[PDB]
Amino acid sequence: MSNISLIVGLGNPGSEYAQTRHNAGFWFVEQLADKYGITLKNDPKFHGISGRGNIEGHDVRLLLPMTYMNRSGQSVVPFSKFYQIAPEAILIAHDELDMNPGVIRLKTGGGHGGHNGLRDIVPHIGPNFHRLRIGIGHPGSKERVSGHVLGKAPSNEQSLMDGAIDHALSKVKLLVQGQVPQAMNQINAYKPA
Amino acid sequence: MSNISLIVGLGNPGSEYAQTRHNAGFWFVEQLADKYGITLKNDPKFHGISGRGNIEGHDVRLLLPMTYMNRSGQSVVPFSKFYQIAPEAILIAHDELDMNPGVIRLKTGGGHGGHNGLRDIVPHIGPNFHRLRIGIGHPGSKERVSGHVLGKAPSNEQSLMDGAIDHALSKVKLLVQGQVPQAMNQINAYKPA
Repeated sequence: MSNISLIVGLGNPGSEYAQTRHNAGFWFVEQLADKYGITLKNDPKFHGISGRGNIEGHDVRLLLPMTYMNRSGQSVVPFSKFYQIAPEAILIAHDELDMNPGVIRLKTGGGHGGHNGLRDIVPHIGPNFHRLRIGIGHPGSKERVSGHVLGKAPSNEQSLMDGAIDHALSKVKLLVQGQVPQAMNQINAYKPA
Repeated sequence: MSNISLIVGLGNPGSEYAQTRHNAGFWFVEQLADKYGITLKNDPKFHGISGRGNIEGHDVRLLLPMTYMNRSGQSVVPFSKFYQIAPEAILIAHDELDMNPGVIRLKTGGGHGGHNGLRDIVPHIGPNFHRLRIGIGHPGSKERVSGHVLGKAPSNEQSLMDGAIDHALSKVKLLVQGQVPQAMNQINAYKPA
């Protein structure tokens, strides 16, 4: 329904990618799973890692595609179809070039904005899912983007992103209770202390 | 039996990885394919891009896994099984952290040496295939490895690697004509300085 029932984290599998900026979505959903004591388990049928449990009085599914970023739809699409989860009840957390470290915003609908993980999802389920856009900064040219997203942020930038993620984690109650405009106001207002 | 009939290049799919050090094996096989006018085509059955043609009077197959590096066995294994090509007839080109840019060596057997592409192949076909080890240099600590292999080499290092690949290319006649010891002597003698 209006309630967010499925929270997806985008990123790449394996310890060599775990700390890279392109894994911002993974950071959010891994931290959310442990905050609520939801176990993320290997889910090879849906080419991901997935979990289910109570978040703030609602039964919520958590998914990390293990397809690699540009093939995320190979996990998200059959998973959401098998469980008959409408896009409107999906939140996809991802790295956002177009926002700085320590900026974080909740968006509903629109396109992929050149994000190759969203590019593999929008065609299949349509655009009407929610996104948690975790700012990672833009390095200032197209050519520098790959090294940036596949790079580890320096600690001052990582702390800015970690603070924005912590803030967003504290608003998931509004999202799973279906209070999306209140979640949007409260997430988007975030500024580093 | 001693003739190389299958040449594999290891690497990651997509333009964002094409110039990264981890794609050294792709560089070698792409350059080999165009040297001999061998078209590399989509081969979804074997989760790769593949070609076939005449190299120096021999029918040789070329394979670029499109699995991502750590899943290269998902292509190499079923491909080698389907064409019934034994390990001793396989040459796998890959990036080598433990050799400097401009160093290039042909090796027969042994293990993966922590290369996560070889790690996904050795368990299934065993160790008795040949390897073209393309030096890419070592960034000097385990934590720096991922940024190094998923990074684009500076022009000076790229020139060294390119000259080594060019030299290896000059020796493929010996490999496909079943003169492996001669190819190993002549490849491993390459001096980038």
